[PDB]
Amino acid sequence: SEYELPEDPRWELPRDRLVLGKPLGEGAFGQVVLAEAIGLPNRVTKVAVKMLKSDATEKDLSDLISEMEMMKMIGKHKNIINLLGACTQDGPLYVIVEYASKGNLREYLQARRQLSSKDLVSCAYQVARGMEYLASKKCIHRDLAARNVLVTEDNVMKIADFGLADYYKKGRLPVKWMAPEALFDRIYTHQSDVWSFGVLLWEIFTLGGSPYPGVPVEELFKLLKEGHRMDKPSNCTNELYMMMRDCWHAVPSQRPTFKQLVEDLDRIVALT
Amino acid sequence: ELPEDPRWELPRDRLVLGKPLGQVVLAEAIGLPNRVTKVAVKMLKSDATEKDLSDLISEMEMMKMIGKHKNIINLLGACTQDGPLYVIVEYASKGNLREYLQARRPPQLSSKDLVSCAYQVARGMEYLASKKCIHRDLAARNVLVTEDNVMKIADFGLADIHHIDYYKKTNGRLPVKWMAPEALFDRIYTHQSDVWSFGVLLWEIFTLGGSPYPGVPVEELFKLLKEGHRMDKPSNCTNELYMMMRDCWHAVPSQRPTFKQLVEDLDRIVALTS
Ligand SMILES: CCN(CC)CCCCNc1ncc2cc(-c3cc(OC)cc(OC)c3)c(NC(=O)NC(C)(C)C)nc2n1
Ligand SMILES: CCN(CC)CCCCNc1ncc2cc(-c3cc(OC)cc(OC)c3)c(NC(=O)NC(C)(C)C)nc2n1
Repeated sequence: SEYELPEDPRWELPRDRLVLGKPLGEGAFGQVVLAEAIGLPNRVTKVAVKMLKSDATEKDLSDLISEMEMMKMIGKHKNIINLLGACTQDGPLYVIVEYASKGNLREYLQARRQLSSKDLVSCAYQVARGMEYLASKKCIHRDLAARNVLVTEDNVMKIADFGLADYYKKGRLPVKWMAPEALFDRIYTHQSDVWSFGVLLWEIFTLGGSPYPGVPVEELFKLLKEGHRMDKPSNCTNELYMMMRDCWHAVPSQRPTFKQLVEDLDRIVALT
Repeated sequence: ELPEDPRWELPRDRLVLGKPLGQVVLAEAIGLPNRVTKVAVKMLKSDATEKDLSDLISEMEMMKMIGKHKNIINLLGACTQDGPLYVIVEYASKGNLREYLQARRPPQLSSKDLVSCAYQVARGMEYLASKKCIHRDLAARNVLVTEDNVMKIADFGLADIHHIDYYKKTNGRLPVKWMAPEALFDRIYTHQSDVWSFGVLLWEIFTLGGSPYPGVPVEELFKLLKEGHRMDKPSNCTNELYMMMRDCWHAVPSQRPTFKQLVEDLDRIVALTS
């Protein structure tokens, strides 16, 4: 709201206990910066702080608040970027979350082209867990992709942007991750996230590969309508490839659920 | 108007014309005395211009000079006198290599079959290279397969690089996707740019008739090419053959291997292939 944000003692962290740092990046909404929180009672923890940019509007604030509240409703899980604290009173809002020192999975996977066969499946399993969790919390990500997966210093995959309140905007095209029903019928479901997870799996087995390179939107919709499915990556069992194709099944009910995926991948990680 | 040639002429009555292939028609040639041989016959259309008759003759004369080789569609004869020009060439019952490959995809060909298929193409190309012939459109579509599974390169002596339409499709594909960057941008065609094309063809063998750059339009293809993009390794294909593919797509023309080299490597791999 305009003059003062709602109070919640549970999450509030005294601004003096937070020391803002080197910005991690930015976007339309606002801005994220590295920082150092104290006693989340006198030990410094590194965190990422999201906040509004100086050109923000009441709605931009309203979106950052909604994003914080949603993270609050959802709850904690090892495989998602968790809420750690918040400075809401007397000053700009600060959404304090977990810090992922190795950036998103795409960048992670490319700098290491050195992961093992178990590691690649281990990474896919952790992303499936987090999604199962978000799904058990009624959460529909709608933009699952390696970019929205962040990796910690200890290599823990963490789903990001799951609580975020132009088919041509890039520099890859996010529509390339979209389930046909969500892209044609605007039908966003937990199953559509399962489609996007397939495209993510492929990103894992191509070590940061770019899906449909050189293929513009109009062309993508055509391949989709023609039932075309990306080729099986080199270094990826026919089994893991069935899983990708499984997730890319036209009929959303026929695609596997995140719970099943977590199960299959559990097993596969063991048989790797 | 057409000069008779004792070397290749076959009496028109010896050519039992048959079913259309796609103009090329299947046909039976008696003699070539009491034996018939299945052959393919190229002839002009009804609305064929005098230019089309020039190219057709040219394609024949080019075939006459190039000589015979196991891995190319050889010339068998011609019906030039009194009537339509019939250019009788070898018959490939199993169609082109793309179809051959696709129609054998699992719901089969071995690894040695596929590697052996690349070897034969390379030999076809090598002979043609040894004879000063640059193909310009080497692709699986331009390789035909005989009943014995013999790979035969087609349309090598074909009749303008300055009149080619880039936005034209084939099965709905863009031939520019087989073109080397310098042949596409600088209009420079050499044996080397044919080597780039053989690399794309190699990629089609290992993807069982796979389409290069799905959904990628001409304008976007130039961009990938300018950025130095290279297709990914086909699944079920060695790092050694992917490497060969990669060497064929070497940015620098003078650095790509020659067909003579390709033939030596493929021959070594076939022998080692399971
Ligand atoms: C760039 C150099 N390398 C090497 C690869 C290191 C980078 C380290 C990146 N460390 C990091 N660690 C945690 C982050 C968390 C968020 C984030 C913030 C949220 O606020 C409420 C919610 C959320 O999930 C629901 C995630 C984030 N958000 C973000 O938008 N970041 C950009 C840069 C894209 C603007 N970035 C983060 N970065
Ligand atoms: C159901 C699958 N079924 C369809 C009937 C099998 C198809 C088998 C096709 N069997 C065949 N066997 C030999 C051919 C030779 C040529 C050919 C002709 C030339 O003339 C001087 C030169 C040349 O290269 C030097 C090759 C050719 N040419 C051609 O352009 N053919 C199409 C169909 C594309 C018009 N086609 C051929 N086809």
